[PDB]
Amino acid sequence: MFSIQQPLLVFSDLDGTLLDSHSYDWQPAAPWLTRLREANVPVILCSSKTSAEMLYLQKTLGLQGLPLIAENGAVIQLAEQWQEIDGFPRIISGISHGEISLVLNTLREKEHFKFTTFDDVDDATIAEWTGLSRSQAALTQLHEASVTLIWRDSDERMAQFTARLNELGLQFMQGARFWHVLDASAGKDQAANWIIATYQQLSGKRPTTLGLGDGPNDAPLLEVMDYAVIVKGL
Amino acid sequence: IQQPLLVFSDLDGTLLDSHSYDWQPAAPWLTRLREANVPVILCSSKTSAEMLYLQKTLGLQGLPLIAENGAVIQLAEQWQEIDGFPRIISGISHGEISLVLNTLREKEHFKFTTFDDVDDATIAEWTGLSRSQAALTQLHEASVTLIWRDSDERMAQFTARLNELGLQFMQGARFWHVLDASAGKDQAANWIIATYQQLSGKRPTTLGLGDGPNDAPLLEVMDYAVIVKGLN
Repeated sequence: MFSIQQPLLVFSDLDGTLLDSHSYDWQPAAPWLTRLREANVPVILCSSKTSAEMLYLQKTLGLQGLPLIAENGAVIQLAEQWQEIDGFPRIISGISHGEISLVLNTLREKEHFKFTTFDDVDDATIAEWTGLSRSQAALTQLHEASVTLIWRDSDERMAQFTARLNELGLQFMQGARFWHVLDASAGKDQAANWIIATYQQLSGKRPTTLGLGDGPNDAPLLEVMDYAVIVKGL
Repeated sequence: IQQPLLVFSDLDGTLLDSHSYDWQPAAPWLTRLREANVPVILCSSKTSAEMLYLQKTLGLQGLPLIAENGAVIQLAEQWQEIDGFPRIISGISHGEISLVLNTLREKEHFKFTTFDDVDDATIAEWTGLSRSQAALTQLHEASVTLIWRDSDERMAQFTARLNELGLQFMQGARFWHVLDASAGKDQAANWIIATYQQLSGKRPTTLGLGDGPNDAPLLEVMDYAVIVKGLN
């Protein structure tokens, strides 16, 4: 008899632990993550990276067709098998990359905040900044619902900048190396919540969830998990 | 330096006064846009001499422009620090193209007449321009304008020969143009956009204005693109 298994979901926010940095289309984790997928232990990649970058990374890890959380929760990729879910294939914040760029330029032109976004440079410069190839650097440039930037001003100028972003319905998010601007009402936890709720309605059964982070700022995502671990490579 | 807001205009025949002189209706408008720092970058199949003339009558002298289907790029006045200033031309010049074209005509007997093969009065007659403007239409830096006088089958073997030699055969409204195969209005536009971006430290926002479906390549690299048609 056909049966929908209780969902056992892994939320993975492991920048620079799980991936091989210099390595290519050939990820050491792929054989492993492939067998987990086949046993129905879905690994849901969650990241500040763009949808396009995430989707390519998902494919090289053997996880294509699974949900994922991109752009800090501003973009949610739906499972391949979720055709009937409102929002399929992808849920993007109503505040696009384009409108955020408009906002950031207005603030820069008028108030003279000092910063450089990923949009202000070519992909050879992003390749240099990130250590990616030109090609991966290109996908790192295709934001849908956020902007990545380097902040080049003082802490007090940053404070007046967050405040100004906040009153416009935007948040200013600190990642490992860069800052991110996106819809204030979006977030890795919010995205995760929605994904969990979807598995729960489809299956009829409460998902059990596991979050993997590699730092203290993974807290929001990890807070909503049943089980949460910080992992440290050797 | 402020965020660049750039207009790429490929609108010869909508912008320009059909009959008129050094006196262009668009000049006072475009002069004000230039003062507001909204540069209008003219883009054309027309020659560099022609386009520099038109640019000056339009109030736009000192701004970049795209001539000869991208085989010539005039740099901004203020770009003295940019490798290639004042003008970047394809390494395949008009002289070299003329050599290739004459070799094909003499050895393979393709039937065609270039703008180099006739006098100014005959160009004025073909183009409706005055003799003096026709003279500028005749100066090419990195391309050849021609009228094809052979059959379509002969034309197909001509494009192929040109392609093998690093050259493209590009149809315009009236005439054909021969130029470096690696050049384009789009390629030249990208380079200008990238230069504004390097000098400003900010992503330029770009608008393309064209007046037909033949303007696809240029309009394609723009953030915003419109077709404009004169009313009637």
